Amino acid sequence: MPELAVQKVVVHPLVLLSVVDHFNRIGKVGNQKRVVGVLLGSWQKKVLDVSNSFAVPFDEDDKDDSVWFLDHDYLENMYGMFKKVNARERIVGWYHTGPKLHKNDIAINELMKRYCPNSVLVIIDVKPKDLGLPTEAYISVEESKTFEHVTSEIGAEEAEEVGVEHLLRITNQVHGLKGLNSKLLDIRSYLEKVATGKLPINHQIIYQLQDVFNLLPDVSLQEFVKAFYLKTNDQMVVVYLASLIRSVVALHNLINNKIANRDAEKKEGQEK
Amino acid sequence: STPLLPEVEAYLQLLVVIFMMNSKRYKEAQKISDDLMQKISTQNRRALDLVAAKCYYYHARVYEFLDKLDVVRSFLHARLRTATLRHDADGQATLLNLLLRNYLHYSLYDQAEKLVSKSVFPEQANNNEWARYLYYTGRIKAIQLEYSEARRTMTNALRKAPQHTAVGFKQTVHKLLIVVELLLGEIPDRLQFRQPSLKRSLMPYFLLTQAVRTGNLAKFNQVLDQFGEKFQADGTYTLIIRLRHNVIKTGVRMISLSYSRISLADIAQKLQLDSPEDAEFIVAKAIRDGVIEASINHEKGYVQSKEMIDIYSTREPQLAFHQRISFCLDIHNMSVKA
Repeated sequence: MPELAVQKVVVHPLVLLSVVDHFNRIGKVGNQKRVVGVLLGSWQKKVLDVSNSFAVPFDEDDKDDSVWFLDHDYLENMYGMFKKVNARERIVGWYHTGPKLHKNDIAINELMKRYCPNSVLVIIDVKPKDLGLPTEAYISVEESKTFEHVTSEIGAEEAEEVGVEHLLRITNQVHGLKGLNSKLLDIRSYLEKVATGKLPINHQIIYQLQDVFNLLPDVSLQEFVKAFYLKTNDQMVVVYLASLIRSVVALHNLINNKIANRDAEKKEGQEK
Repeated sequence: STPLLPEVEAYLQLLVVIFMMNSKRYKEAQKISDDLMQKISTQNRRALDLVAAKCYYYHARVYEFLDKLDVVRSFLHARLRTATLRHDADGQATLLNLLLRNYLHYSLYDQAEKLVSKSVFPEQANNNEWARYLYYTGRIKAIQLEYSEARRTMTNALRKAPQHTAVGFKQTVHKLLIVVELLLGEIPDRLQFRQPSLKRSLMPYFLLTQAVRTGNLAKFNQVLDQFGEKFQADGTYTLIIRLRHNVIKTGVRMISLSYSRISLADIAQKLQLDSPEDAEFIVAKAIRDGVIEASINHEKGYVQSKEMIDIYSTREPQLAFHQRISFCLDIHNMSVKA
């Protein structure tokens, strides 16, 4: 089944491409700035549907994280024109490129908060971090800075979907290993850090691992599984029995076809 | 092609005619065949569309009865060389079948091992065109005691061939087929057996099969004495001895009851009929073997065994599903082939 959540974000494919285009066109890139914009869209009962976006200019200092420049007024006037075009376009959130977070992320957030308590922050990188979905969404309010593993899926309107198409187990398994490796890197990292007296001293991180191990996996290993297994083969044995029968049934329908083809050919003179 | 065919056919007609019109015995027409056989010798690679087995074939059948015309081997051996292997394959393959027969009847099946090794070398033919190949092939394997393998080959032989000369050929295959069930020790139902072969002929095999199913030795000996002849006739004698073992082996198997103890005494009473008093020794062999398994105390005069209620709870059906799917699947691919 697909993953769903309390709040949910749907981000349109149109939106994503727009960021790709913004990064190359503004031509400011090659200074390695944050490419930031405001996201617009359609929201209802508890669904963010990101219907629209627009880029915002920004210039930040390249030797100070306290000194950055952004204009509010630009947001009102442009918003005003959008309201005039389509009134089904509310302020949902904003976007930042990532792939790392800033202190300053907190600073763009305070502003969007005012306009609506819920401001989604989407971390979008074209440059492929992940070979599944390379876009991840968080929703943040400060305590400190929170995050949320809110689903991201690509819904669409009728027009949007056709355009996409104009332009144009095994998958599971590659991803599965991937995930293992990401955690693996983190442990090696943790060991290093602890060795060299670096901030990690988080209780949570040890706590999650311990429980996880107790359970064990069952697509490998037998160690914890063996008692469960005894039941398991018996159920599988039955599914297979069913499968057998149906293969004969299929085979039979193929015989009917052949006999008919044979008859037809034979009487004709024979020609395929 | 158009001129070739009448000349050969005249030769061919010549041979039909001489049998009991220019003979009165099956050793006088032969003199006439031998001079005509020259023709085959003469054209080498100027042809490949031929049949050339017949002359040699008529000569040859007679040696199979128990007569002396063993000269013929020399002749077939030369022919396998004349065809290169890479040239004139289909005709070579037919010849190899007739040589293989001659050898099978009389002595050393070992020379067939080799023949088989030849048989799989680059050909432009197939060895399943005349089922007779399978029949010979089966006896070889039978001796060696692969009951299963012989079964496959024989059964494939029965497919796509009888509906004419079903008369003689089904009877020979059918007699061996029955024997193989006895040898394997797994014997099917009595209903089935009736309809194969000629009914009169079916009868000696049936008496034998029934005795083996009862699993009692004395009846097996009495019937066997009457039917010395069949084994002799066939040219496969070794079977007569081999079957003796099988009765006893079925008999222990037959007697499988249920309970954590069966008295040793009980087994011994049933067993008394099979063998005078060689009972425990047989039983021990059987348990050890792993066909059945048990613990015996002669001390407490009981046999203790394992219980089973756990069938269908372990891999034995898993093997079955896999084997069964496969049969259906080959034909499903096959229908598409057309």
